[PDB]
Amino acid sequence: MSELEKAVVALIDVFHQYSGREGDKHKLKKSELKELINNELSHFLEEIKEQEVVDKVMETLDSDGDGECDFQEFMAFVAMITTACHEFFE
Amino acid sequence: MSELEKAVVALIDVFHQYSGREGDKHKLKKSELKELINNELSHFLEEIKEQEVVDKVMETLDSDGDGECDFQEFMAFVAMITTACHEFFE
Ligand SMILES: CN1CCc2cccc3c2[C@@H]1Cc1ccc(O)c(O)c1-3
Ligand SMILES: CN1CCc2cccc3c2[C@@H]1Cc1ccc(O)c(O)c1-3
Ligand SMILES: [Ca+2]
Ligand SMILES: [Ca+2]
Ligand SMILES: [Ca+2]
Ligand SMILES: [Ca+2]
Ligand SMILES: [Ca+2]
Ligand SMILES: [Ca+2]
Repeated sequence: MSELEKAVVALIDVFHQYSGREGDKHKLKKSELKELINNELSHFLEEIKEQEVVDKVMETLDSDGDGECDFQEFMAFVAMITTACHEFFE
Repeated sequence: MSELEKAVVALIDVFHQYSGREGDKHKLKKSELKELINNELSHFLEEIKEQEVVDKVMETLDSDGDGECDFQEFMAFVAMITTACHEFFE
C-alpha cells in the first residue's frame, strides 16, 4: 500500500478501535471520543481533562445532534485536525 | 507519533508532493490530481486513463470552481475515498 492508502486504513482502524468499546459499535460516545483524543492525538491536541471541554468537542462534531460522533462526523473531525495541523506552521 | 497522527501527516505530505509540481504549489491541477490517484491509490481506485474521467473527477472535487483542487477540497476527497473504502465491505 502507498502512504496515502495506509493513512486511509489507519483512519478507519482508529475510529473502530474506539467506537467499538461501548454502546453503538459504529459511533463514538463522549467517553470514547475523549480517550481517542487523549490517547491518539497527544502530540497535536491538548489533553482533555474537563467535562466542559469534552461536551464542547462533541457539540461541535455532532452535526446531526444524536449526541454521538458517527463515521461521517469523524471524517469531518479528521479534516479539522489535519487542517489545523496544516495551518499551524503558517 | 500515534497511527492517527502519522496518518494526518501523511495526508499533508501526499498533497504537497503533488500540488508542488506545477503552477500554484498549494493546489492540484488536473495533471497533478491524476497522478496522485494513479500513483497513490492504485489498490483502491481504478487507474485513470481517459481525459473525461480526469475532467469528471476534478469537476466533482472543485467546490469553488477555480478549476483546481485546494487543500480543503482535498480533505473532502480524502473523506470520500475513506468513506468508500469503509463502505466497500458492507
Ligand atoms: C514532513 N513534512 C514534509 C513535507 C511537508 C511539506 C510542506 C508542509 C508540511 C510537510 C510535512 C509535514 C507538515 C506538517 C505540518 C504542517 O503544518 C506542514 O505544513 C507540513
Ligand atoms: C485492518 N482493519 C482492522 C480493524 C477493522 C475493523 C473494522 C473495519 C475495518 C477494519 C480494518 C480495515 C478495514 C478496511 C476497509 C473497510 O471497509 C473496513 O470496514 C475495515
Ligand atoms: Ca461506541
Ligand atoms: Ca469489545
Ligand atoms: Ca452524531
Ligand atoms: Ca500545483
Ligand atoms: Ca519542484
Ligand atoms: Ca477549487
